Amino acid sequence: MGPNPMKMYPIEGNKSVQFIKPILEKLENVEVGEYSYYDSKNGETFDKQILYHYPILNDKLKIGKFCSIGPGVTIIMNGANHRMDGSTYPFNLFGNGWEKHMPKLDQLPIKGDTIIGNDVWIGKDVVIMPGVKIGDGAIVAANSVVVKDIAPYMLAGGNPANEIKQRFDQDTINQLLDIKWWNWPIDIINENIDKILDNSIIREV
Amino acid sequence: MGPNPMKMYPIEGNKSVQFIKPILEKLENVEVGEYSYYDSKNGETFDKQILYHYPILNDKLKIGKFCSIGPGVTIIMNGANHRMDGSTYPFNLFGNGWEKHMPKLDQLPIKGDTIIGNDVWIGKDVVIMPGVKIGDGAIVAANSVVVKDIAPYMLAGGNPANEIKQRFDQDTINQLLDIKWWNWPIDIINENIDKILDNSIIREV
Amino acid sequence: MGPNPMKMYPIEGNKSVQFIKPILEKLENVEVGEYSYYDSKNGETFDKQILYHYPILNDKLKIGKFCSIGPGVTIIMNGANHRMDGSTYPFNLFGNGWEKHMPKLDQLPIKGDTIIGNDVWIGKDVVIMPGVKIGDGAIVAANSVVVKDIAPYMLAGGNPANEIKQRFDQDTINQLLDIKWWNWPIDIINENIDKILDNSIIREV
Ligand SMILES: CC(=O)SCCNC(=O)CCNC(=O)[C@H](O)C(C)(C)COP(=O)(O)OP(=O)(O)OC[C@H]1O[C@@H](n2cnc3c(N)ncnc32)[C@H](O)[C@@H]1OP(=O)(O)O
Ligand SMILES: CC(=O)SCCNC(=O)CCNC(=O)[C@H](O)C(C)(C)COP(=O)(O)OP(=O)(O)OC[C@H]1O[C@@H](n2cnc3c(N)ncnc32)[C@H](O)[C@@H]1OP(=O)(O)O
Ligand SMILES: CC(=O)SCCNC(=O)CCNC(=O)[C@H](O)C(C)(C)COP(=O)(O)OP(=O)(O)OC[C@H]1O[C@@H](n2cnc3c(N)ncnc32)[C@H](O)[C@@H]1OP(=O)(O)O
Repeated sequence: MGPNPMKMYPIEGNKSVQFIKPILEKLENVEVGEYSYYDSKNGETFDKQILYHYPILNDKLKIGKFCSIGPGVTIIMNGANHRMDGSTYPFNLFGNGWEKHMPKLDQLPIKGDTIIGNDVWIGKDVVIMPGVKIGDGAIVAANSVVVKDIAPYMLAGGNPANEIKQRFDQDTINQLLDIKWWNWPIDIINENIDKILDNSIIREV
Repeated sequence: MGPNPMKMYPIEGNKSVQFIKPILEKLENVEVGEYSYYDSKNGETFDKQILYHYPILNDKLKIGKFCSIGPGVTIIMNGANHRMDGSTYPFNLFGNGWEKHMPKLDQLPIKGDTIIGNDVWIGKDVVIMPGVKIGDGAIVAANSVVVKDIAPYMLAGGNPANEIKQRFDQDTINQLLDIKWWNWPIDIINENIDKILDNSIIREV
Repeated sequence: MGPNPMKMYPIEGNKSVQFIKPILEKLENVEVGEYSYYDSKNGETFDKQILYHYPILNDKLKIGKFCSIGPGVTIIMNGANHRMDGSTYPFNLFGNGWEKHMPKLDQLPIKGDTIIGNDVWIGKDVVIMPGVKIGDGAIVAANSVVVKDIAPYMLAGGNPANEIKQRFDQDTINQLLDIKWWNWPIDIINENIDKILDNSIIREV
């Protein structure tokens, strides 16, 4: 029961809402969660929202299951960082003799992989910078610029985004993180969708 | 004197500057002032700058008059709020049996109506979140994101937007909030525009 | 050795990378450094990125040499401020008798000149407000909004953009702000690019 997570467009007669996993499974250094979707801004597929991702750099992008991603969201990978131990001007880029000054792989600054947990909600037009980690259950307010990691089930926003408030009490959150319902076989998930939606899934255990 | 506030396009040989009342009164749950205008960013009419406004949630939008609205300014109504008591994933939205979980009105969080006073100036590309009240005579810096209320004659800006400073001494402010020149027939505002542009209407009155 | 600074497009066959100077020289009240380039977002020339710049207001824009300006960057000049001693509403703009109230120049808030130092890197979609100074060797994080000055060799970011951390120890900077390699006769620079790229230039000079 439910949609088919392998369909590019699960909603029939709708080419705005798309399932990410299908779109990005041909990609290298990219992992996506089963039911995570993207609500297109101008009909663009989400692969076009991932900027500066070069396999050479080998930075990997991970997105968990059941993620609600708003339109315009932009994931900036490590491709666009400039060498900064000195002048940030890319001489090597203009040839005519400057090609020799090509940077060395271990000379480019790499901030790590971008990892997004499960059940995360990302508002529209959010910009996620490199090497950022967003824990499960997090909610990132629209038009935010995520520069540092976000703790699970935290409400974060602004530019630079900051943790505004905890979604639930420490306890509940610990429970939830431990429970990990997004990691259940669909049959079960399908049966408690309501409790998952009202957070009582905890109490039945 | 002055243009007829009922004219969509006040200035001739110009489909860029538009009086909003005319345009937006073709809408449910929207109240617009008389001389409030919108400076188009690419020709688009302002009604298109209002997102997720669904009559069913019954949230309304009100805009005083003599408001200067920069281009690209965006208003965000309650139509995009996800349920948050539990998981933020819109199961119901995918059908195929998940429809049953469609959230009940009393379950979606509605932050309230969004109210923007008179003589309010909003910079370009500003984003306004739901249920936010903005004060009479306030200036909102370009590129701000308004998540909380702003007091009258306050200068605010940032992401999130913060009150930066007051525009005039409390005294002067208390007065203008008293006089409310914007509520006067135009035949009158007409012969004081000068005492209004230089804040001297406070002494005539 | 190196590309010709008088070429709009220094990279044969490429219409995205463009040297700012040969493009903006035709404009009055604009000063640009020789090797400063702009990475076009959608193929547009940089001049489209400078807004509300009226010669009459006589404000000027200044960009040093060897600057790496990113795509989408937007520089806003002073033709965008409204009078603020009274109402922020532009009565004169609508004419039909209101032209009377055109504001005199000394009445318009003019914040001053915008000056971008040398060897400065500005990330994508950074918006620069009027009358700001950005020091040499500074670095501005993408999606920032510059509302105030920025000391040299400072890494800044946010909205409002804030200085985050000095790129190097004072020592280095002082010598750096002293050597002024961007001011050297090219051919000398051609022989020290490597030294400039890793900051070892200090040691020699
Ligand atoms: C695929 C899809 O996503 S579908 C639709 C597209 N979606 C969007 O754009 C979703 C965005 N929704 C939001 O951003 C919403 O602002 C609040 C994130 C979900 C979103 O929090 P709420 O539960 O309602 O909290 P609330 O309104 O009370 O805000 C709490 C505090 O945070 C502040 N706040 C709100 N937004 C921000 C922000 N971006 N940065 C910092 N603080 C913020 C408030 O000012 C308030 O201040 P206070 O605690 O000092 O009094
Ligand atoms: C339809 C139409 O509106 S027509 C044109 C389109 N218009 C626009 O984009 C309008 C935008 N104009 C602005 O945003 C302008 O920045 C200042 C809002 C109107 C706009 O204030 P000013 O009177 O000139 O104040 P000033 O320059 O001195 O700034 C005061 C302080 O606020 C800070 N500031 C400026 N912008 C911001 C901001 N967005 N957030 C926080 N602080 C800010 C300054 O850094 C300064 O700091 P300090 O007090 O610690 O020293
Ligand atoms: C022409 C061209 O430009 S080519 C490509 C187009 N380019 C772009 O978009 C370039 C943008 N690159 C960046 O913005 C990059 O974020 C960091 C500016 C260059 C860019 O700094 P780094 O050396 O790597 O520093 P680092 O990652 O450690 O960040 C340091 C601190 O600043 C914070 N930070 C990062 N971005 C921001 C920001 N915008 N505002 C405030 N703080 C920020 C971090 O959270 C961190 O916090 P902490 O000190 O408390 O722990």
